[PDB]
Amino acid sequence: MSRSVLVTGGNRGIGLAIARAFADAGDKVAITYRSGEPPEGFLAVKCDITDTEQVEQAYKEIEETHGPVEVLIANAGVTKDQLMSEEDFTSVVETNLTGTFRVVKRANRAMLRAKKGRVVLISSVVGLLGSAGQANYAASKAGLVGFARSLARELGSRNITFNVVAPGFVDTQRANIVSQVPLGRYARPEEIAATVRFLASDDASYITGAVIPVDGGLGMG
Amino acid sequence: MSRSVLVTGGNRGIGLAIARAFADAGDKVAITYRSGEPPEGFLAVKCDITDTEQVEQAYKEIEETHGPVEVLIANAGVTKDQLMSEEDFTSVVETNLTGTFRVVKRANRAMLRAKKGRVVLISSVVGLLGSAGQANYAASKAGLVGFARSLARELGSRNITFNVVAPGFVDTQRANIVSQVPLGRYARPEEIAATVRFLASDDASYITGAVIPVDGGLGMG
Amino acid sequence: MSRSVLVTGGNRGIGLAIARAFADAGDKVAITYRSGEPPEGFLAVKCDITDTEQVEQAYKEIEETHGPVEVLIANAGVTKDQLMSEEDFTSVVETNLTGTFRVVKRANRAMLRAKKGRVVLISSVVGLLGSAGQANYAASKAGLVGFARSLARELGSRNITFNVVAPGFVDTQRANIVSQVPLGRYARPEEIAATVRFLASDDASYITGAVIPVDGGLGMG
Amino acid sequence: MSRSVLVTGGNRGIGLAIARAFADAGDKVAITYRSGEPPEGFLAVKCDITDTEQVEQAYKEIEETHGPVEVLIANAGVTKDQLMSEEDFTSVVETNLTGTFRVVKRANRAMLRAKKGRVVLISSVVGLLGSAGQANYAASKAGLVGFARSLARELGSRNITFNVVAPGFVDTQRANIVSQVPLGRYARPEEIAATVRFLASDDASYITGAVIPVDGGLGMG
Repeated sequence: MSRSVLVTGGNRGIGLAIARAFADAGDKVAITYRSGEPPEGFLAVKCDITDTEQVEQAYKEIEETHGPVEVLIANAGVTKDQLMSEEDFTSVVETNLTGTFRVVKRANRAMLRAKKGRVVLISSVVGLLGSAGQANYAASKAGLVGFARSLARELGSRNITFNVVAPGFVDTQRANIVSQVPLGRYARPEEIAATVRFLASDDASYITGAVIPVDGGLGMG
Repeated sequence: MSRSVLVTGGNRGIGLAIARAFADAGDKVAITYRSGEPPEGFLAVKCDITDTEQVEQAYKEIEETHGPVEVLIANAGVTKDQLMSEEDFTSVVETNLTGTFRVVKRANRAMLRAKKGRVVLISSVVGLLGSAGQANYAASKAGLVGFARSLARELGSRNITFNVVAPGFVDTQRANIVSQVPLGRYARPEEIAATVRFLASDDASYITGAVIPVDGGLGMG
Repeated sequence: MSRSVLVTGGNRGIGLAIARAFADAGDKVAITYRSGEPPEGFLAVKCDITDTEQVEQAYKEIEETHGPVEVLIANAGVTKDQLMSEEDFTSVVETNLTGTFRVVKRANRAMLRAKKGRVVLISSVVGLLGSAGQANYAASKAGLVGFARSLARELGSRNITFNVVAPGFVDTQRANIVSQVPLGRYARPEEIAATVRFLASDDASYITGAVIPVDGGLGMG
Repeated sequence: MSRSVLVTGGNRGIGLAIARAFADAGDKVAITYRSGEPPEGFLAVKCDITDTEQVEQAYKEIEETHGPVEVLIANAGVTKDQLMSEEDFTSVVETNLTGTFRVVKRANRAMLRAKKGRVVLISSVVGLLGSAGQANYAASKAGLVGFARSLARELGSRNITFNVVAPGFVDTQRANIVSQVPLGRYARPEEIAATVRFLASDDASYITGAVIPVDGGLGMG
């Protein structure tokens, strides 16, 4: 019943809402974080996920406590500490992709052996951004989608799915921001978590290489 | 608790599977169908949804019994009976869009008054097609996606969502057809239904203008 | 030096502008047209390109005079005379695709034998449209793009390219229509023609399956 | 007649083919490079384009010799020196975006004053890549496209266009590589340069925010 779930970047914001939703549903939830005191209720591993050896030890620790990760949620969104000019910020965007590659590659090893797995990558929450900021956003998301689709092709018929959830504006002047959202409101973080939970369930077993926008119509056209 | 649900094209295949999933979930489910026999257990109206008068009469009958439609599932996929050269088949593509336009426009009246609604459009199951075949498939699916996105923008902030579920290959020589599907198998119709049920749920309230492929990674790249 | 060029729908507007650009460049240019008067200076065949026999006869006549068609420009855009409710207009969308399928399939015979060809499909000029209107537009354009890509894959390495030019707003109240165009003006028809001429040139030999928007940034995002 | 053109990364490969094509056409061509002896025929400025102050001086030097840049070609493709594991390589991908932002922002200042300009961004040549490599590729391209589209919207009706050229495989085992290319061959670098020249010409004045794939059908679907 209860699964071993890992949410990287699950200490705050949408990452935390996702982590809580899995724990509230009865899964065994671990998270990674860089700094601060982590939220209550989780196996929390302080580490830099850009570092192969730190990721190895994180997974060691998680596998020894919860068993091998069956569901990986890689929250690749821009964190607090990170969010500098937009131009220099692309270096932060690159560090988020690199960490994602490493945690996913490490999780795939055990999922391959189990002949079952769920990998869900979460792009950054949308904010108001200049041209270079919008480029960095587009690059970050396409990187996730490109990675997910490649892994789906590479892994083939091993019952491991790879999907991306793309949040829009999320509630964490308000009228001026929502004026570009057809639904005319901010998302609640729980709305993002519900989609993540759906993709991680047996009901989504035939969905792979997909990007699911949870954005109120914002980016549809 | 139970909602008034309408599935157009709901007497067989994916449409029937969708109707059953909402019935199992405790909703009041009506279907329309063009030909054949109705499934047992459902309020069923035989009609040609390309005819505005027949559409109004089907809705009148259904809603007298179940109340105004709160969830509309327009199964626009090519039907058994339709399944001609491709050049002539463009007329069937035309009529499939026409029918979808008529049933959705009718449903939007009550949904707008209720300030809530769910409209999910289902594209055709994928087949092996030549060039004009693939063109007609691309035209049919894009018509649905364009319709859903335009409606999302037009209805704006009235809590009515419009989404498209795009099935891949669905089980309704086999190993040769599914050699192009990364997950290496056909979808069960119930898998399509599970996604439709999720989109119709309150958990998917912020998803609109979206196309969700349930295709095992077939059309991703 | 001079090639045999055919522009279907080439008696007015963008189609005429395209025919003139190839004529100015020194090509032997034929056109087909459904109704109206033919432009002076061109081999012109009055015919209904949805009728296989009429298409064969138009090509027979044209090629006797100019030699086998080496460049086909299929102007599939909604015509003056076509320009109905949107529900009925889906039949015009159907016939516009049908005509395009017939003229291209006919051209491919000689191009395959020659091991060289250029096929450029032109989508409809953009207008202000409601929901089903936008759907029909999206369906028409996607049909062309799907056709071109399928043909590129099917013909493979025979040096025949298939591309789509997608005009935005074209000059054939004004300030209100072009307030959504980032460049802030209408296209001149000659601007559409210049892109078509480039795609037909030997300089565009490696471009195939592409959709090139000439739209002032209108449909980009 | 003769324009001031700058090709960043124009010292080798496709960048050099583009630079030569503009110089052969009679334009005044400057290039930036990091190391090595630059090719003959160009005003060549050794600099790190990730550095705002080095970019400022580069442009100073170019503007004093050739006059303000009227055409900027930003070759954001992965260079020699750069092309490490795919995972660590995303840092290189981020440095390429940052340099692009800076050179474009600097060129926009003079183009805005001239009320005319051409900005063309060139994505990486395609190679055979693992999952993390394909993600890095997708991120790099989407970053360029996202930047171009944002600038097109931001600049509005100032007659400055922003476009992306996406090369496929370019000629700089061969049968196994080309087996995924519909046209069944590598591009010649001159084919990429010809498209760049077209976008930079007055004939492409209504094309902006567009991505033009020069890939033989490779990435069309």
